[PDB]
This record gives sequence, structure tokens and C-alpha cells, in this order.
Amino acid sequence: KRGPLAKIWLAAHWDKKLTKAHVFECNLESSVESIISPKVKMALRTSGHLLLGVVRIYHRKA
Amino acid sequence: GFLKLIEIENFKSYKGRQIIGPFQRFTAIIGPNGSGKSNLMDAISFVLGEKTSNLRVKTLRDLIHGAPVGKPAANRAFVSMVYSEEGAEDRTFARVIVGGSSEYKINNKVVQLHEYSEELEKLGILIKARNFLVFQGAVESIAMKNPKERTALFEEISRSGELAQEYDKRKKEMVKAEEDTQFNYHRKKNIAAERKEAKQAMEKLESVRDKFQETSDEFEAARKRAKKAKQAFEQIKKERFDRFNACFESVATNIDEIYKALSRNSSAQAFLGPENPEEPYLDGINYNCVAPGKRFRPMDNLSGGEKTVAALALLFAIHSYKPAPFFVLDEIDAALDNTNIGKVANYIKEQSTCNFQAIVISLKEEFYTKAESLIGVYPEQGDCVISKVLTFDLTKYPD
Amino acid sequence: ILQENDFGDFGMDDREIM
Amino acid sequence: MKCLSEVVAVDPSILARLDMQRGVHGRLMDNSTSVREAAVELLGRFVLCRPQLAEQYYDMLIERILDTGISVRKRVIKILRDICIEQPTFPKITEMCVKMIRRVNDEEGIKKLVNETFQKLWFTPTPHNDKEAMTRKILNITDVVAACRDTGYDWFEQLLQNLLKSEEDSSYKPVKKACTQLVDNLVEHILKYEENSGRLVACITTLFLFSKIRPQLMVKHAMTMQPYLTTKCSTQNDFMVICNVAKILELVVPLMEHPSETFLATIEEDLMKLIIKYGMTVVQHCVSCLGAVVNKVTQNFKFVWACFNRYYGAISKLKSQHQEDPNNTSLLTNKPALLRSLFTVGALCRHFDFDLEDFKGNSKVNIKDKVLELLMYFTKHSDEEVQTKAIIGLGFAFIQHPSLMFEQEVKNLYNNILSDKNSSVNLKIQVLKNLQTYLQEEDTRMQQADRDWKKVAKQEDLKEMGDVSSGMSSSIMQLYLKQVLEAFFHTQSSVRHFALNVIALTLNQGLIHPVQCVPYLIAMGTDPEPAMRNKADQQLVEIDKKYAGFIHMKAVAGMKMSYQVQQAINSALCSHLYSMIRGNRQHRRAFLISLLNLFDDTAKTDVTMLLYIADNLACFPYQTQEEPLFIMHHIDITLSVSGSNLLQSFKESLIEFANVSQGILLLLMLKQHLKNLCGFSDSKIQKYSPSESAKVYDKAINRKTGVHFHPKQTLDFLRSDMANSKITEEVKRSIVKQYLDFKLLMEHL
Amino acid sequence: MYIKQVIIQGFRSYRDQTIVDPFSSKHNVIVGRNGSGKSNFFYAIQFVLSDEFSHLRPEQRLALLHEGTGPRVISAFVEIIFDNSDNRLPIDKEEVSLRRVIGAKKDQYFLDKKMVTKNDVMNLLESAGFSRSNPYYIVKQGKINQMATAPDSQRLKLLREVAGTRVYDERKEESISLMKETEGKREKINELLKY
Amino acid sequence: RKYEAIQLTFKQVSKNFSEVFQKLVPGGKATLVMKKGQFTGVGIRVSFTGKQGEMREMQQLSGGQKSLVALALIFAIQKCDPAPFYLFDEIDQALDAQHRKAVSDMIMELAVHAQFITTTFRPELLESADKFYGVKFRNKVSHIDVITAEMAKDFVEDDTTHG
Ligand SMILES: Nc1ncnc2c1ncn2[C@@H]1O[C@H](COP(=O)(O)OP(=O)(O)O)[C@@H](O)[C@H]1O
Ligand SMILES: Nc1ncnc2c1ncn2[C@@H]1O[C@H](COP(=O)(O)OP(=O)(O)O)[C@@H](O)[C@H]1O
Ligand code: BEF
Ligand code: BEF
Repeated sequence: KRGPLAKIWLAAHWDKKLTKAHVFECNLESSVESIISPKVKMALRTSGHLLLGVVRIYHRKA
Repeated sequence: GFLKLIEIENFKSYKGRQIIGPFQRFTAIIGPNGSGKSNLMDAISFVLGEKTSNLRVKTLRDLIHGAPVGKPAANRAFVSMVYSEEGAEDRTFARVIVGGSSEYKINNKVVQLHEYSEELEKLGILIKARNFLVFQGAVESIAMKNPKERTALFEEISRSGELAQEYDKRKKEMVKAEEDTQFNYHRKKNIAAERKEAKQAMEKLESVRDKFQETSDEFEAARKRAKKAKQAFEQIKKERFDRFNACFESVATNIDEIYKALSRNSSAQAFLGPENPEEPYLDGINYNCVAPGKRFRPMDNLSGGEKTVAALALLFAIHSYKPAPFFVLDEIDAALDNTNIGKVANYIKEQSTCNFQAIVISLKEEFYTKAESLIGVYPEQGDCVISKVLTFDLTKYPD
Repeated sequence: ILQENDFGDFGMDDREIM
Repeated sequence: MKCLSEVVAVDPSILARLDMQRGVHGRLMDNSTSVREAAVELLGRFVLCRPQLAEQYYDMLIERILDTGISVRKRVIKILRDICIEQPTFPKITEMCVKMIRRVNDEEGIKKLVNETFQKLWFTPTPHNDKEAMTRKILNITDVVAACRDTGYDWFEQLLQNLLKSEEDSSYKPVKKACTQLVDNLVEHILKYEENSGRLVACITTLFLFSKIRPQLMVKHAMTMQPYLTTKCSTQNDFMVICNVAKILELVVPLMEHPSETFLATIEEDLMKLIIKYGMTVVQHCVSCLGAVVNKVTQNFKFVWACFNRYYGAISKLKSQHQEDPNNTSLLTNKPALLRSLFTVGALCRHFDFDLEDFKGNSKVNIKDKVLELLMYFTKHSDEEVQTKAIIGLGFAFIQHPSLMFEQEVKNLYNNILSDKNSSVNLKIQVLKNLQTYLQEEDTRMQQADRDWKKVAKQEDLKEMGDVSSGMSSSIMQLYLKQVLEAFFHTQSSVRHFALNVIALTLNQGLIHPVQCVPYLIAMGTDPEPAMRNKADQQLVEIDKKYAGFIHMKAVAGMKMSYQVQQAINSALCSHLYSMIRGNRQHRRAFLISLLNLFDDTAKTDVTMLLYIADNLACFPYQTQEEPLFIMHHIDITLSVSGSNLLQSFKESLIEFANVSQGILLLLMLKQHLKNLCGFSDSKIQKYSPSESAKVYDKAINRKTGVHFHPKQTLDFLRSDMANSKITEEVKRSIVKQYLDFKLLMEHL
Repeated sequence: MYIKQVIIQGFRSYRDQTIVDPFSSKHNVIVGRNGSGKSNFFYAIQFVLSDEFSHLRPEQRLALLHEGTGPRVISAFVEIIFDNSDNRLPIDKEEVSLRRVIGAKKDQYFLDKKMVTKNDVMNLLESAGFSRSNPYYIVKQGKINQMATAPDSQRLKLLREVAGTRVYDERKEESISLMKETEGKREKINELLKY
Repeated sequence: RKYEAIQLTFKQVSKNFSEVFQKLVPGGKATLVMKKGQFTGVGIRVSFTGKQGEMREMQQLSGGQKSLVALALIFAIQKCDPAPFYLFDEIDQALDAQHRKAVSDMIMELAVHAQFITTTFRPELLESADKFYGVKFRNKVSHIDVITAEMAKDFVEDDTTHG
């Protein structure tokens, strides 16, 4: 919907609206993992969903 | 007659030898939680004999007093009952256990398992039945049983269970005789065919018609073998069929009238459905009843009270076929209101007085308000619990 | 030609009720 | 098919070539959904592009509506909706328009698409212009509801409720306004009718259905058709109009606000005149509305009470005459008056209880006991139609108080009338009518009393759960249902019509056990009338959706009951049983094992049951390969054993021989016909063994044309038998000729 | 939190459950006679919230309609209304309603007149803290005592769910298989890169 | 980070289990022992009526003893972190009136933590409740409404008749 992590929300939860354009170059995986590592107020299950998003997009790049 | 009283030694919070009171036609065992009361039923089943798991215990060396904590009272335990019957005689049976070994006694002399088993059968006690002693949370399961096990219970109560091996043996030589006969039939039909195109040398034709005659004689021998086996399998099915169906039809009848009797109503039905009713002792038997005031639904959907109704109906019907001298009932007033407990209490008051002894455990005061004697038990502290017995008369009170 | 069909409509005869 | 459907949509002038006609017909009757929707889409595109010359194929089109698919029915609805919307005045529209409302309740999606289809088709706002369009819309609706009468009305009112619930908020109330815009126009139609009676009764049934759905409209028009209730001729449709307007006022008078007292009064008296000068059916359907209006607002029930007293005094005079004079001719003179008195007292008992503190108004005499005792006394009468009228009065009085059947002698009345092979057939019909009606009013009253729970919620207790008020309704069946079982074995078919209706509505209420009457329901699934077997299979599959093994329990009992049914009468009749049970391998295997062994080995049954068993066996539609293979294998086993034994005994050696040889011959002929019909090599039959592998013999069977030669030959050899015993030389020649045929069949390969 | 009210139409034993006085935030007691038809409340709300009861055969789903009298219902529903006052529920509103519409084949979820892809309810209730698979905090009629006698493996599973990491296992073994197959793919990439 | 979260929540649950145990059981102590872990089991250890001399296992108990074990674990998690809702279907079945008094007292102890809803056949439990909800089954159908304290207290225990 809105946000740098919104694409990861779509990947974790919807995964149908994703296209090849976002998959190829929209974000660096190594960047976003270190973005998400020190974040405050991070609930456990939402962290699991963000892990879903990053694992899914990494395997899609592969 | 009935069971007079029970004697216990070094078994489940019962130190030493204490004489439990004489048992009237309907008494009760009442006490708060953890008072050590179901163990009395456990001892009843134990002297009757049953596998350890259902007594919430394993390895049968834990049954001694003090063993669940870890320090046994001793390596030595007696349990003993006295059966009282008319004609002024009483029969004193006992079970004698040391460590992991146990034996049986009648009139305080060593009695082996087998003869003990058939004489208690002559008393009227099927120890493979288990259809008379009640567990904590099994009354709901009675209706919710997989039909296989209740089918086996009805099959054994028809005294045919030991005949299962002979029946299945005769069945397998049925199928073997049939396959041998048809195999010979196919083989001689092939021989007749190839001889038919052999007709269109003479020496090989005569040799192969000799082989045809040999195959015909072999098939005839198979026919005599199957014929001899046939009538024997006929009487074996006839006897098992007769025993089982007579049992089934009497159970079906008496459960119908007792079910319509017990719910004080004319508007409920109960039925026991046999799977493959031509020979249903081998296949399952389901059980479906109609509620007093509810629509016809599957029995998995039911609440507790109507399952208790159906279970006690089953119990009283199979009593009405094959009586048990006395009954033990674990807390059958589970989730009921005052009306249903009044129903069952009035039933057992009118029905125990000339058909059966019956003893219960409960907490709801109206159920044993109708009782005529009461067995209190007080638990006591120490290194472990020691429970103590006292008896209370009830047949000297108004209304 | 009548290759792949039902035997009449006997496989297909759910009737109307009242 | 889809592509060539587009091709013929471009060029309709090709649909004459015969091979493609055969292909499209075969795809209409192909065993798959998608080809069926492709072919019906082809035909529908042909119909829309070419309205003419397709009505000859319209019968196939209209029979493709019911196809047990999902998208096929949507497609055919689209086709027929466009047919209706593009060409009016087609000669078979309204009949057409019946059939799909019959499918409105079938699925949720069909329910929707049909609802807005007809809402755009019929129920649009239609502003104050174009009177003729509204006029033939009204005409079409009347033709639909007139054609609706034969089958049943519940479907269309269910549609009406579907539209009613669909607009839960305001949403401008588009149908609702249009709804009243319809009804007064219908009244206007009546206002211009003024003189053809079929169209009048169609209009009054339209008003009837509109009253059934919701009674909020006709409160202003009651006095407009008030003169039409007053007095008409002696014609039956007028009587139906009288019944219907009585029902309509019965609904609408409770809702209309602040009525005129003298209006209700004069309605009351004129409808009592209609009682005293007309037949029984109008009297019932109007005493309903009299009881309603008397016991709904007003308080002048003393006059109707006095009318009851008059009829009671008259029937007291008649019974007192019959006390000492059972042969008095004075009773015959007023015998129809006695019948009318019986109907009147039954109806007055029926509508509401007058054995109360206000209708009597004095010390309680318990007049209900006296009237039931007197009706018992009148039931034992020499003439027949007086006993018919007595049973009518019994049922009507029993409507109000069900505990009255709990008495023993009432049960004696039923079981003595229905059993004993009673010469009269009618009395069974009326008593079963009473049972069916009884179920109907009790269902309706409990359903309506569910709706107004809030008005009675706080004046009733908790600890009781008043259930015997419902339990008695159940309990009465355990008194007589078993009796009803031998009621099923009757030559007359109106008897079985009512009996099946009773048991069907019973299990629809389901206060009885399900699988107790199934072999009867199996047997009368073999009835010549389609509605009978229709309801029978429908109820069977209704259980089958809900309980699995229950019909599998009742397997051979249905066969014996069916044999009894075709005694009562004097392809496979019980094929639908096989159609349901075709899934499970084990239970079907067990059933065929039980059949083939028990009824063909040793049981000395009548040959005729086995004849019709083998008839069905050869005539069951089997679908995969393995089942006839298993049949032939166990046939070969049992046949080799029994035939070898029988031939060796006859060679050693006889009417019993004739019967058992006839049964063996039956088995040979069934085997031979099945082996011809399957068209399979006998060597593979020899190779087969039971339960080899599940996945090997699943192949599709081909059925060849005109193979059914088993019933003719079995009939020939049974007419050769006829269970005949005589000492002629010709019967010995027949025996030895059949023995030679046995030797030949023994020798076949 | 706090359940406001419940609405039932045609579920198992209620034709039309109208609007009644709301519940209390502390404790609400119910008493009835034997067979009162109360387990309908339990099965209804667990059907609204949990997924596992909607996993068995369609036959009893068809038998999961109130078939009392009159017409045969095909379409039922159950609605539940409550307040997300503490905003434990992530949607920002104040009277949140969840209703489930039930057909013979059909089943649809409405959250305040919105269509759901059946995954919004799962992660939504997970954010709320609900477990669709637990026997925790909900007990059947006469099934209260197995959980004490339930052996230790599901005790560890229970405490693992209490930790909230009941997700992380299925996530990680979902990851590992894809990880290994991508190892094979990238190893293939290296030999072909040499090619 | 999940691993030590397991450790901390296990300590929190085991300490809450022991304190709710000593609240409900007037005399005796019971708590969790963690096995060799990785982790493969967690045992339950209860001592009562001597409180040290008694030492028992999982399976040989009374019904009420198992009930109080279960309810103690229920509020071991509840006090560790409350679930949003709680609901009981005759939770007071095997237990006696004294512990029915106990469990109702911990209902009033815990009512601020979470919303509890419960159904029973026994009267002592229902004096720990805010207001009263009544079932009504008539005309082959069920319905819920609101009722009062007094007539409900009459229905549950006072009226002892055929209906
Ligand atoms: N041999 C024994 N010595 C002491 N206590 C025992 C012994 N066997 C069981 N107990 C304990 O006694 C308590 C009472 O329960 P139990 O004797 O099984 O009967 P009930 O279920 O009727 O209370 C339980 O806590 C049980 O673990
Ligand atoms: N599908 C259904 N249609 C109609 N009534 C039903 C249906 N399922 C259950 N019922 C009714 O609901 C009630 C359920 O009672 P029961 O299950 O014994 O109580 P509880 O819900 O307290 O366990 C019964 O009276 C039964 O007739
Ligand atoms: F009405 Be119940 F047995 F919860
Ligand atoms: F566990 Be108990 F005192 F029957």
C-alpha cells in the first residue's frame, strides 16, 4: 500500500500482485535485512512475516 | 445371592487388615476428591482379575500400599471378598500377591487361575466382558465406541469367542476347496479344448484323453473333499449363527422395552443396527437412539445426559439377558440435573430390590438420599494417606 | 455415431418433486 | 465444439447436414458437462440468430435445463431468458416459464441469477404509462400461476420470499412499490373482469399467493371483492373462488387497521349461509376464516356456540332415534343432513376448542368427551359413507387435541379399519388423509409460533422444556406405524400415494427412526407412477447424503418387498439402488456375494423372485470392467459345484429336481447374456480372480444394441415350468430334453 | 477483550438470534437444563474464529444447518460484534464485526461488509493472539480433563505456542527445502559458468 | 532470540504455576522440572498432604486432582500473559464444593485480567459472576436472553422436582 516495506507486506501476505520489475531491482536484500535487524517495537509474528517476504524475494531472484 | 463384604491388605492406602462393612442391597461410597474411593472398585476388579492399565497403574508392583510414592508397605498383599447366598452359605474368595506374582484362593487354599475362572463363571462373572464395572470418563465413551470392540463384547458374551479359530479355519478350507475345484475346472476345460483341436496323431490323442480322464478323477476327488468340508462348515455356521442371533434378538427386545420404560415417556426410541445382518457377528454393530425431546441427530452431537441414558440402558439390558450378581457404578450422575438423577435413583430403588445388588459412588446428595446404607471414608495424613471406613444406616428415617 | 454417452438417460434422470 | 459453434453462429445456413446433426445430438447426450454446455450454447446461438425452425428442437432444449452440472444450467438459463426477452407470443412460453422456477432453490448461484433475471423481466417499477405492456405482463403472470396448479405452488412463493429478503434496507423498494402497482391492477382487472371463469380463478390464485407471501397490501380492496363472496352459481370453479377468497380474508382481516364491526358481522352471517347451502370442502375452507375472525378480535362467539348447540341437539335426536331403531327410515331422509352435522361438529372442534370456561360459560360438562364418544358410536354403523363421515369428523376433531388419539379405542378404530384386508378401500384413503393433514397443521403451527417467540417469551418457564407437547406427535407413530407397513401391501395405488406422502412428511419432520421403512421405500421406488418412485428415490438419497451404510443394511429385504409389490401390481426396476451404491467396492461386493450365494445355493425359494433378480442383474447399468468379471468368477465357482452335483445326481437317478434345474438354467442364461453383452473373451474370464488389483479392470464397458434376450428365454422356460406336476409322458420328454440342454451347457467353452 | 454481542441465523439450533443486551467485561454465567442446546454457542464461536473444525467432511457441514421445520435452509450465518478498544486488533475502528456466511459448498467471511481472501482472518487473529489450533482457553462439554492427562509432547507444543514461536518452525522448514534446491541450481550455474 | 525467549517464558510459567498451585491447593507444592535439554520433555512434580513425603507421577490421580492440575496450568499461562478471552463448559465437574469456592475466588481474583464466560450446574460457582444469561429451548428451538440472579439461583439448586 505505502512504505519501503510495503512490497515485503505484499510478498508475505498477498504474493499475487508482485511482478518481475519489483523482483529484479527495487531493493537490495542485504540492505533491507540490516534495516529490519535493529528496529524497535517489532512483534514476533510480524518479524516472521518479514522473514517470509525476504526469503520469498531472495528465492525469486535465484 | 450377592457380595457380603470385602477385605484388603496393603493395597492402595489400606494399611493392615480392615473389615469393610457388610453390603446391603443398595449402598454407596461417598467422599471428597482424592479420598481414596475408586481403589475399592480397583480391588473389586483385581480379585476378579483384569489387566493393570485400566487400574491407572502399571507393572502391578506399584499396587502395594506406599508404592506410588516409592516406599512400599511390604512385599505382601491380600485382597479377599465374601459372597453371601441363600441357603445359609457363603463363599470366601481371595487373591494373594507377593511382588510381581499372584495366585488365587477359595476357602483359603491355593487355587490355580483356570479352575478359578470357570467356577466364577458358574457364579456368573465374565471377566472378559468388562461391561459392568464403570470408569471415570468412560460412560460417554460407551455410546461413542468404535463398533468393533462392542461387537467383540457381544460376540464373547454369546460364548462363541473361543470358536473364532475353528470357524475361520473351516472358512479358509472353504475358500481353498472352492479355488481348487474351479482350478481343476479351468484346467480340464483347457485340456478338452486342446484335445478338440487335437482331433482335427492318434497316439498323442489317446494319451491326452487319458490325461483328461486323470484330471476328471482329480476334480472328482476335490469334489468329495469340498463336499465333506461343506456340511461341517454348515453346522459350524448354524451353531454360531443360532447362539449369536438369539442373543441379539433378546438384547434388542429387552433394550427396547427397558428404554421406553426408563425415560418415563412414550416418545423415545432406541435401536442397535447390525452391519451385514445376514451374518453380522463378524461385522460391526452401531447403536442409535432417539432423544426424549430432541430431533434425530447423529450420536456424536449429543450432550452428556442422553449418552448416560443410552449407556445405562445397554448395561441394564445386558444384565437382563445375562445377570451379574452385583453392580459397581462410577459417578453415572455426571452432568445431570435433579430430574434425571431422581429417575435413575427411583429406577434402581424399584429394580434392585428383587433383581440385583448395586453399589455406587457419587457426590450429588439426592442420588444416595434414596440409599438404604452408606459407607463413609475419612482420609488421614501421615507419611502417606491412610483411609478409614465407617458405616451409616439410612432405613430408619421418614419420607 | 454415438460413441461416448450414457445408457439412455438412466444415469441422468434426477426428477422434479412437489 | 465451441469453435464450430462460433462457425455455425457466423453461418446458420449449414445446420442441415446429417452427420454433424448426429454429432451435436451425441454431444448433447455425451457423458460430460463441458461438451453439453458447448452443444447447448450452439443451439441457443442458432435460436437467437434464427428464431424460426428451432421450435422443433425446443423440446430437447427445454429438457437440457436439468443437467446436474454447474455452468450448463447457467448457460441454458441465459438462452431461455434471451428467448423470452426477444420474442413474445411464442406458443410455449408460459409452460417454459414454469420449469426454471422449479430450479430456483437448487443452488445459491442459480437462485441469484434467476432472481434478478425475472426481476428485470417482470418486477420493474413501470411508471404511469404503457398500460398494454403491464396488461400482457399481468396476462403472462396469470397464465404462469394457472399452469402452476397441477404440480405445486411452493416454488413461486419461495421465489417471492427470495425477492423479499433480497432488499433488507430501503433501496427505494423497487419491487415493493411495483408489487402494490401489480396487485390493485389485478383488482382493476377484476374490476374490469365483471363476467372465462378459469381466468377469474387464476387471478384469485395470484391474489392468494400474494396473500401467502405477505398480507400487507389487500387491506383496502377487501370491500371491493366483498360482493363477489356473497352468492354465486353451483359451478366448481366458483366454489374454489369461494374457498380462496375465504383464505384471503382470513389473512388480511387481522392486519387491516380499525375495521367496521358490522362489516365483519355481515361477512360472518353470509358465510354461515354459504355453509348451510353448499358442499363440505367450501365449508371447511370457510369455517377456517370464521374461526379466525371470531377468535381474533370480536366477541360474538355465543351465536356460533348456539349454532353448535343446534347441531348437537340434532345429532342427539338422530342418535336417540338410532338407540332403539337401528333400521329406522327417518335417518335415511336426513342422512345428508346428518353428514353435514358431522362435518360441522368436526370443524367446530377443529378450529378452536369450545370446551372452555367462556364458550360453555357454566359448570364443566366436558362436551369434548361426549362428542368423541358419540362419534365413536356413529362410527359403528351399517352403511359405509356414514363411517367415512365419522372418520372425517375424527380427524378434524383430533386436529385441535392430539392427546385424544392416546386413547385405546381410537387405536382400535384405526388398526381394525386398516388391517383385516378390509373390503372398503376409501376408509384407508380418508384416514391417511387425516394423518397427512394432521402433520401439515402441526408443522405449520410450530413454524409460525417459532416466528412470534418474543410475544410469548416471558410468560413461560425454564426448568420444564415443555416437550410432550411435541413428544406426543412423535409418540403416536410408535402405536401404529408398523400397522402402516402392511398398509403398503395394497393393490390400489391411491393407498400407496397417501402412505408414501405420510411417511415422507414424517421423516421430513423426522420424529421417527430413519432406517426402519427403507426396504418398503426401496420397493415402491419400483412403482409405475413417476411421482411415487420420484419421492421414494428422493427420500433415499436424502438419507444417503446424511447416513452412509443405512441402505447397505437393508439390501435383500428391499428385494423381497419389491417382489411383494409386483405381486400387488398383479430395464432394472431397482437400478437406482445400484446407482447410489456404485461407489464402495467392499459393500457392493458383499451385497452381490450375499445375493448370489444365499438365494442360489440351498434356499428353496420361489423361482420367480430369482427370475426378477436375474432380470435386474442383467439390467443394472454397470460402468467399469471389474464388476461383471467378479460376477462371472463367483458364478463359475458356484455353477461348477452345483451343476456337477445336480448332473451327477440325475445321472444317478422329481419335481424338486425340475425346480432346482430351472434355477440352475436361470443362472446359465444370466451368465450367457452377461457374457454376450460385455463382449469379452472367455479366456480372460478364465484368467480372472477376485481382488487381483483395483486399478487393472476399470475400463469403460461398451453396451451393444438389442442384446436383451434373457427375459424372453427365461419366460419361455418358466412357462415350460409353471411349477407343474403331472404324470404325462410329455413332461418326461421335457425333462430329458432339458437334461440334454444341460449336457450341452456343461460342454460349452 | 470484550465481546459485545452475537447474532445467529440457521447455524445448528437457532432460527433467528435477535439483538439482546450485551455482555460484561468481567464474567458471564449461563445455566440451563440438560440438553439445553448450549454447545451451539461453543461450536458457533469456534467456527467463527478457529479453522480446524472446518476441516472434516462436507456431510456434517450440510448437517451444520438448523433443520427444525418449515423450509430447509441452505444459507446460514453467524455474526460476532465486539470493540477493539485497546487497539490490540490492528484495524483502526471501534465496533468491529466478524461474520461467517455458510452454504452447502459456500463459505464467506465479512469484516464490516468486506470480502476476505481467507488469509486476512488467519494473520488477523494471529496478531490478536488467537490460535486456530489450540485446545487452550476453550473447553468442550465434558472434555476438560484430557489436557491434564495429555502427555508431554503437546505440552511442549503448548508452551511453544505461548511463546508465540509456533509460526517459526513451519516457516524455517519451508525455507530449508527451497534453500537446498537453490543450492543445486547455483551449483549447476557454476559448472555451466565454467562451460 | 527465540531460544532465550523460550527459557524466560518457561521460568515465568513454572513460577506462575507453582504460585497458583499454592493458591488453589491450601497445602502442598507443585512445579515444573525441565528435562535434559535439545529439549525433549518437561515434567510435572506435585507433593501434597505431607508436602515432602508424598512424591507422585502423572497418571495415578483423582479426577479433581487432575482438574486442579489443568486449571492451574490454565492460569499459569493466563497470569504469564492473558489470552483475550476465556470460556468454560462445566469446568467444576469432578471437583468438590470447597474447591468450587476456591476456583470462584480466583475468578474474582482474575476478573480484571480477562473476560471469563462459564456455564455450570452448581450454585457456589455462580456467585462469582457479574450478570446472568439464560437459555430457553421451546418449540423445538433454542434462544438466549438475559435473566436475573435470584430466579437463576432458584433453578440451579433450589427447585428439585420432576421438571
Ligand atoms: N498405594 C497408595 N498409597 C498411598 N496413596 C496412594 C496409593 N495409590 C494411590 N494413592 C493416591 O491416593 C489418592 C486418592 O486417589 P485414589 O486412591 O486413586 O482414589 P479416588 O480416585 O477415589 O480418590 C491419589 O492421589 C492417589 O495417587
Ligand atoms: N441440525 C439441526 N437442526 C435442528 N435442530 C438441531 C440440529 N442439531 C441439533 N439440533 C437440536 O439442538 C439441540 C442440541 O442439544 P444437545 O446437543 O443435547 O445440547 P448441548 O448443545 O448443550 O450439548 C437438540 O435439542 C437438537 O434437537
Ligand atoms: F444444554 Be447443554 F447439555 F450444554
Ligand atoms: F478421584 Be476420586 F476421589 F473418585
